[PDB]
Amino acid sequence: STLAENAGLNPISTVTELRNRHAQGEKTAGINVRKGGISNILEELVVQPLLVSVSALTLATETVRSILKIDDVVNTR
Amino acid sequence: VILLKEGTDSSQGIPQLVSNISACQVIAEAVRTTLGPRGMDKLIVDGRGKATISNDGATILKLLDVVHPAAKTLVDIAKSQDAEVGDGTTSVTLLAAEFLKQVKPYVEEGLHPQIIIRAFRTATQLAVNKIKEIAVTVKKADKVEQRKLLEKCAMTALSSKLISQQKAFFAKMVVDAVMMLDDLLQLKMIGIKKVQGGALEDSQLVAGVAFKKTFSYAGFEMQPKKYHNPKIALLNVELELKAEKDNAEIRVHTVEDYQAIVDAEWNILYDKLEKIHHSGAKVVSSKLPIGDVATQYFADRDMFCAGRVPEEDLKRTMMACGGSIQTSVNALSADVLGRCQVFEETQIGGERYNFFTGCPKAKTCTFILRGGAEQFMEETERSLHDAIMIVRRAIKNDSVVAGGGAIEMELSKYLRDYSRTIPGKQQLLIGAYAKALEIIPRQLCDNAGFDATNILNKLRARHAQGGTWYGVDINNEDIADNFEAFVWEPAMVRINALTAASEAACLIVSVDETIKNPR
Amino acid sequence: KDQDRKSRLMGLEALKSHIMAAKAVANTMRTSLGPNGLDKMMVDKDGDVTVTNDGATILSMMDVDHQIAKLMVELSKSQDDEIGDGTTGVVVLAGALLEEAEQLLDRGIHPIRIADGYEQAARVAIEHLDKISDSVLVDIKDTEPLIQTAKTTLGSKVVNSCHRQMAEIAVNAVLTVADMERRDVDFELIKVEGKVGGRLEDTKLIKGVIVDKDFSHPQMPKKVEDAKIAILTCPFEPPKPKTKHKLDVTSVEDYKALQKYEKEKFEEMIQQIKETGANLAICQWGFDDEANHLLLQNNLPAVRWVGGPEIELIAIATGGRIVPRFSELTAEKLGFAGLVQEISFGTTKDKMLVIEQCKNSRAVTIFIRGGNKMIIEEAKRSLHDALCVIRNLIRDNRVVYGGGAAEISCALAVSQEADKCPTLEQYAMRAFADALEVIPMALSENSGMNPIQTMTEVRARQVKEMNPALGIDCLHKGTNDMKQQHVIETLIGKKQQISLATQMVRMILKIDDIRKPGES
Repeated sequence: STLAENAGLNPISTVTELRNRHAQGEKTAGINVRKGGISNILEELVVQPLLVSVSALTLATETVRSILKIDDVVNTR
Repeated sequence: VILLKEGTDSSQGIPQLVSNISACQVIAEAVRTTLGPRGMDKLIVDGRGKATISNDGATILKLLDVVHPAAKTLVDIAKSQDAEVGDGTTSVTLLAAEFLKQVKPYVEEGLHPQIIIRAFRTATQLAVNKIKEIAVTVKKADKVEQRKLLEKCAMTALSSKLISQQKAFFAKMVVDAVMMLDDLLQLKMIGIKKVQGGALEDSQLVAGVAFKKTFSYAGFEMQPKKYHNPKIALLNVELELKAEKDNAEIRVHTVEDYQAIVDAEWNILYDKLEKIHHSGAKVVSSKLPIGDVATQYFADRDMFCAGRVPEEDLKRTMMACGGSIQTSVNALSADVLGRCQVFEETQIGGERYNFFTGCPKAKTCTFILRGGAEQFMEETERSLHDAIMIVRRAIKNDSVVAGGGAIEMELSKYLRDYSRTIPGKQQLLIGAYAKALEIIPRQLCDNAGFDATNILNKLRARHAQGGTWYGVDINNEDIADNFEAFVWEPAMVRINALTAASEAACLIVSVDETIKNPR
Repeated sequence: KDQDRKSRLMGLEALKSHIMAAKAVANTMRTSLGPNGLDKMMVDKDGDVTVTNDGATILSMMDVDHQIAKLMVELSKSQDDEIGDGTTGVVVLAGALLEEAEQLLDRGIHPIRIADGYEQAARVAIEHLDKISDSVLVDIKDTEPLIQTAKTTLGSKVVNSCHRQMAEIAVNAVLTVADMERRDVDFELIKVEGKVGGRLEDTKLIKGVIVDKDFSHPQMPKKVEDAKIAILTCPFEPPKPKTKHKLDVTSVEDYKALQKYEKEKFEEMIQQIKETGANLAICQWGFDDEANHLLLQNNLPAVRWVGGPEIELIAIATGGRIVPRFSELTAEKLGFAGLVQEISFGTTKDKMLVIEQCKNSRAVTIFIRGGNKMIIEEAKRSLHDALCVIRNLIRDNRVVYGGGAAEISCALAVSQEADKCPTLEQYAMRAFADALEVIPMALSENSGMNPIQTMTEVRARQVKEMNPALGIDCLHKGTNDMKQQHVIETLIGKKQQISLATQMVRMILKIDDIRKPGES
């Protein structure tokens, strides 16, 4: 939704078209900012390794979990 | 001390025109979202506390009653539009304010108001000449029967609605209801009634006048409903036993006189009952309720009677049966009695319903609705009324143009390309006049939830390539040829809208001062 | 005119303000959902006080000046005619759909697009209810199971202590006034009355009409078995006016003369009763001691001081006519009935006129008894929904398992079908699923359980354990699977709930501006 916004597209209709494309298709569907629209990501030469998305969810969840487990902050001296 | 105004309020110049321009936009904002069939509604409340909910630009402006005088001019222009056309009040008010919005910064830059009027009078005439050029007459297109094309028009207007699946059934009856009238067509002549419960297919197409028939008094197992040539009585008299209107309170000091007083009070009902039979009225249709005793009278005399009829259905029967309304019953004669070929009580939906058929003055009909709720029938009442207007206007005028803002973009193209070849101050003004036409398709997209930017930009490209009829599709979020989709509007209606819109903007633009006599 | 001080509210803030008005009415009523619903205290304008948990009664007495709330109240007039009991289900579902819509307006979706999705999801859910439904009296008309359904309905009311007896009379009443094959039961033919004293177990069915009026004299015959009833406006005596006679007797010369004329009218009309063949003579006014003394000698019972609308109902029920004067009497204008009895109540002198037909009738009245008027009042409405429960089963014996089982099953179908709609209505379909869960999630809350844990636990049970839907055990019974608990709601009711709820959400969504002029 943020990529579609910066690419000059509708954030809702773009994300919506991808979910139907993903249920019917595969991961090839996505956003191509160079052309400004949905297209085959694998054909447009836009790819990243698996550790980026994996480490993102891992470190993000552990940080969100830590913020959730904090009940109060206490100062000392 | 010796002051010239002495409480007299008055201002003139550019601040007055800019002040009136902003007030004109406030009236458009109250009817900006009502543009289109799927437009948002407006709720209005009066001193009684009852709420009126409708997206009718004509009815909304009548209820606001704004005190600003520049707004009164726009509202008055809508009334002339109703008499001229009957619709297009939202387009005139919305489009007139758009001319004012675009010439607002030029007025502030010192451009004279009179120079602005010369552009509107010029661009309007050039637009009217282009409407008559692009307008096409459609009577026997490809030797297709007119009933076929008229159904495609009503189906498109009713598409994506509560009767979307059964739109074909409603399409046939709407065309058939219009075909049932005479040459002098009229929307007020046709009635639409609602019947709770049942499927959409069970909606009946009555040929004559009918009413809900809230009559629920005694007198059953009698009153033969069928009549071959009855005499229909149109009254507003109450024949109740102990009527709130008719009574006899005669105080006496004699037992024998009370027997006559109780009978005399009964005689008032009986004499009124006999005067109805004296003239030979087979069908008694009264506005006020009727008592159980009066039901037994005509039931024995082989005559029908049922009160609690609304005033509209009586007057709609007045034009149908060919008689007249008579509040009294003494002077009832053939001059007010009606006639029909078939009068029969029907039990559609379990409730009793009376209707006439084949009257001499049968210039009306009735549409019965069947649905699972009252709001499905209230929305369908006006949704079918739009299709009835579309079918009516196609019969009256065969010269039409593509709706959905298709002509507004061609005129925006022609006037913008014409303004380029006009040296002088009329260039920026005629171009501003062109850009103001794009508000009609822009709000049809906004009111429909679509992205007006993507459609109006894609639409402007198709018009530059040669598309003379492409416009906005309320159903699908895409550009479509409204001419091929049978979404048509008359060419004269669009002409009178621009004329009324330009005349309203010019009248506001020509104003410089507002004077107020203190009194 | 009157533009100054004109109230106005427009824009997207108005839609959120309209939603805030509907949520206030839904949050008020979601607590009174289910049999364990929390009651509501009503403070009448005249100083009276009452307590009840009925959704329709709450909306009727709720004095709301907001215009959006008044529309939600108007839906009760259309819903109670079909369902009767769960008007709360429509208001709670409507307020739930509006709350979830507020999350979609922030996303930038138009209100009409939200309404288009709910209408699409409603047809998905309404189509799902037709599949998982089950019949009771398919192809045969029977009275055994039909009585059992109403017995669970009255259990939700204060009359639960005497719920078993009133169900049988409810089936005979509807079957009497109309046939199951006709599928046309009219509430106008059905009437309900009652009086303080006794208990609710003394509820009886009177095939005909009952009016709280006594005979002309206690010495009259207490049984008119023959079917000849006269219904006059004046009594069989010297004619009198409606207010006061004011006879002028100057001296004894006028007394002996007028008494002869008066006594002649006493004998003339009292003997006219047997001329026309009428045994019972019902009259709007009372009889004099001279008249009742002659009625006794002739064995002619008569009723006194009968009310205005009471005289109308006796003519309709007995099949007679409202005779204006004795001169218009005839064989056709005499009413019909099988037995007329005077029934007192213990030590009270009510002595209501009981007109029995001694056969199957077309109109039946329901007499209620109890130790409190307000419990009798709530007892009257307890049968009104039972009439709808019976009327709904007569229109269609197909039904769906209640207790929240239907709402949870439809939410799964609406959620799966949302994947097949590639358009902005998809978010509204998912919102329709979450809004459906508020009804069962509200039942568990009103009973004192964890809502979400009880909600999702029944979801996975509806997906993993078995395909038949399972409800919530809000009454703290053994377990789920409300089919065993015999808690089953009608199919037409659930369809009208989702329909009227989607309509009420559609009407509020397409409204985007309210205008009203203030006091100048």
